[PDB]
Amino acid sequence: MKYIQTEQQIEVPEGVTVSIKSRIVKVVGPRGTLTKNLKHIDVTFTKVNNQLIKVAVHNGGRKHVAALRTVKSLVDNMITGVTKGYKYKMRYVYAHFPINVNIVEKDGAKFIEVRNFLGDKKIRNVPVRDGVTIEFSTNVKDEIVLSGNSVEDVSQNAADLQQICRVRNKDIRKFLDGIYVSHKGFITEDL
Amino acid sequence: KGIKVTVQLKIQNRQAAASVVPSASSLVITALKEPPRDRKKDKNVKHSGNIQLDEIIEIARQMRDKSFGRTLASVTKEILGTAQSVGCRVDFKN
Amino acid sequence: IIEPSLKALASKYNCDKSVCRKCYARLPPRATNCRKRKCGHTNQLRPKKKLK
Amino acid sequence: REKKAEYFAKLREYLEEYKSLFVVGVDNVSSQQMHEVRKELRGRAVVLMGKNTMVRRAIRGFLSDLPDFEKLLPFVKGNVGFVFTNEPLTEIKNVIVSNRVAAPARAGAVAPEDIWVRAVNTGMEPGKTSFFQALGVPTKIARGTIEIVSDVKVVDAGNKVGQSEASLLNLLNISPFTFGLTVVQVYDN
RNA sequence: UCAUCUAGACAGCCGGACGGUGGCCAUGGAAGUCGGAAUCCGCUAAGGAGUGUGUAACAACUCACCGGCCGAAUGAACUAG
Ligand SMILES: [Zn+2]
Repeated sequence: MKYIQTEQQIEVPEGVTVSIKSRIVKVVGPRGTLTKNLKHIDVTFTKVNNQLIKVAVHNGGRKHVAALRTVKSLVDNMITGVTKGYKYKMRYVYAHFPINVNIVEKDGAKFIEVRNFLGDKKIRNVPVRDGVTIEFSTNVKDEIVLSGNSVEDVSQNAADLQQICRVRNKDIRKFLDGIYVSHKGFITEDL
Repeated sequence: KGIKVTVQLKIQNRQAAASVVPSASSLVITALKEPPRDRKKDKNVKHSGNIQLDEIIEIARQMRDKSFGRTLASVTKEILGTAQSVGCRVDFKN
Repeated sequence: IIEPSLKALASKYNCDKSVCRKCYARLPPRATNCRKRKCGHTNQLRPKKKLK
Repeated sequence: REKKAEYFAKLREYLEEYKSLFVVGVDNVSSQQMHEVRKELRGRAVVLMGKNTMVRRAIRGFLSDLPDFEKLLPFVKGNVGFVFTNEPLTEIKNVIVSNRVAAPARAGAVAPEDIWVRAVNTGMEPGKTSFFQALGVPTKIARGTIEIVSDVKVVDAGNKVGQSEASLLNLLNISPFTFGLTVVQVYDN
């Protein structure tokens, strides 16, 4: 009880780098930059020698030490994203009523429209946020792919879409027409 | 062939419908032994024997419900022939 | 043509969870103890292919 | 060392002279379909998609079990199984003939084509088939001459199966979906 | 309180169907209990008459000490603030 001093190692490659203010963190790499605010728990960071950043905390309960590995996961995942890119492949499925999806720009907004979903006839709209793009997958039927640097934005967008394509007042296990993720990987491979 | 049957699962085609054996797991014994087998197999089933037919049993010794494994003359006399269904020439012990 | 003013409030609530196949019984995510009334709700949980 | 000999110092030591290779992976198929056809010549087949006891193997290092296993040497993560079979593949097309009464598959999986087979009268009573309100089967009878009013397609490939839709529909004794090739390698040294 | 660990196990995937499973009801048909008794053996890393089980069984599938790198505490049942 009361782990007086507990830490965790985090690596960083040579191409990228990071700069930590008092509480803000800012990563920069070849693919781009990224920033994040850590005004949540206030744990210490200690450089060793250009490759090894140790996250550390002193005196706390299990609730207080869990946040340590949580922020380790956050930082190493986001630097992995900015040094390697993330992508999410989702699929469409339809029983009898085929879907009609489209991308539409207006006023520098860039929304996405969905139509013919179980016979609806007025627009099912959904927006998109920055730092992420989409292309309809060629040479393959009924898929879409998100691709970006961060993870929180793109995962939230995919979840928003796959939650918006929901239906009620019908049979609860016969109708399984919608959109859902399928693959979660990187824009590159083995790097 | 044989009225006996063990579990199976294979392919199908040609809109089939017959009352024959569905190719169980122990038909190689029927293939290597004599052809006749559907007859004299109503109720009489022998749980006895001591016969050695084909001398390629070293492979069946492994995991074909291995009879003896180590002791060449402890349980072979009890399992081999007893597990066989070749002939019913005499009925004197189950 | 239908309007979202009707479609949304017709399909707004919470029809979405896993699905069962065997004995006509799926169980929810949360876990306190065994399935019976004194206990209730086991600790089974898994993703679904498509939201129903 | 009491029980380990029956697997290592017994079976492998008595059959350390095999050079066949049948690498298969059960990704998602009816297990007995591949299992019975690996068997049938039963007693020479057993799946052994193994575990990590190679620290102990190196501690007791003097195996030389399969020198032909040097191909996926950087695949120490859910490796294939050390299974021993030396069967022939020119047996099913000549030795066994006219089976035609094997068991159907799971009965429920997806079919490749949209087919409606014509039903012949048998002279039985209707059973427990009063569950079709969702999509259904609009049909009409007139003394054998059946007439379908509208057609329905239920599902495509890449989706799981329902729960209570495999009772008294496929009554032709046909395996709905086996018809496939699933094997990683089939070599001999 | 009870069992395993530097003689190094957990969380990163598998399956186990030899004889009985073709076990009984006024001698043209009943293949693992619709109307009633019973769950062991030789086998001894695989190697079951089964919680559920398609015409009112003849054509029945899923699962059980075993097995591929790294490297250290984990697992189970109770007690009261
Ligand atoms: Zn309960």
